[PDB]
Amino acid sequence: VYLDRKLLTLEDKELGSGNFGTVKKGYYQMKKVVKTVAVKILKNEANDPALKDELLAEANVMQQLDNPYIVRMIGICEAESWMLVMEMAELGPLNKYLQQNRHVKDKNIIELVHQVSMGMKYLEESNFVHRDLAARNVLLVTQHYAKISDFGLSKALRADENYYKAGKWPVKWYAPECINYYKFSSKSDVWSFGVLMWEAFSYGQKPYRGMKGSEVTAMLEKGERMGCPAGCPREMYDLMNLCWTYDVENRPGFAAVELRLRNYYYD
Ligand SMILES: CCN(c1nc(Nc2ccc3c(c2)S(=O)(=O)NC3)ncc1Cl)c1cccc2[nH]ncc12
Repeated sequence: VYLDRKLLTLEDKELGSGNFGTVKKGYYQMKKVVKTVAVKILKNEANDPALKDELLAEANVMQQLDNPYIVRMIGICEAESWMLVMEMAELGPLNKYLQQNRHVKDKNIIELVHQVSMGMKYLEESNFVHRDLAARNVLLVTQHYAKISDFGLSKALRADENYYKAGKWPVKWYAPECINYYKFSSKSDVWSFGVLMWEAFSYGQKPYRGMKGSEVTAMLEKGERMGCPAGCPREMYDLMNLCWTYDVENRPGFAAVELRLRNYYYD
């Protein structure tokens, strides 16, 4: 059952845009309470069957997910255009936020990255691969509550496989097996989580700055890794390097990553 357009009220201003169209803030009337939403709306009244299918694929993934650290889907609305209606994370992308708020304490960053690791542990348990895990796709509900978003490239793994075999190619967040063998697993998301961690402790600065993708691949194959960000605890940089374990077999999964962040945050 789809959403009722009559119960959706949108703001005029668009929060963001892309090839797909626009993202606007709106409100959806639930059984009694009104709920603030972020709405992804397709361009040219959903003319392109590619964009249409991709929006429907994303919603299919969101329907199966239920976790406090993953954005919830309210539903799909077929109206003047096709619309994907999500809970609103009011403060927006983690990278943009930290770029605007460089006073945020290391302890607050660990908190947020831990929350991300909890959501990813859930996703790994559920056998989904995110495939675009990065600071720009982490949204803040409050300065102390992060949620994972943008499941546009995500894949539900088959019951008999541990990986998915593959336009958009975010090479700077991709593990060596993704680039060399096109294999995407939860261990690959673990590598991306390492880069996300670096981004967060770098206050939303871009990774591997000034480097082309080919240059990053070459750097990593030499055993070189990005350095420790200014003021980042060594324990957290060490975890980053563990996430960037070249050999996927020996790289930690999210259970081990979340456990390390948990123990550092509380102890
Ligand atoms: C990031 C946009 N986004 C969400 N945006 C927000 N809030 C938000 C707040 C501030 C700003 C933005 C978004 S922005 O980056 O467009 N401009 C500043 N909350 C939840 C979702 Cl899920 C989405 C809404 C609906 C479907 C979606 N698929 N992938 C992402 C996404």
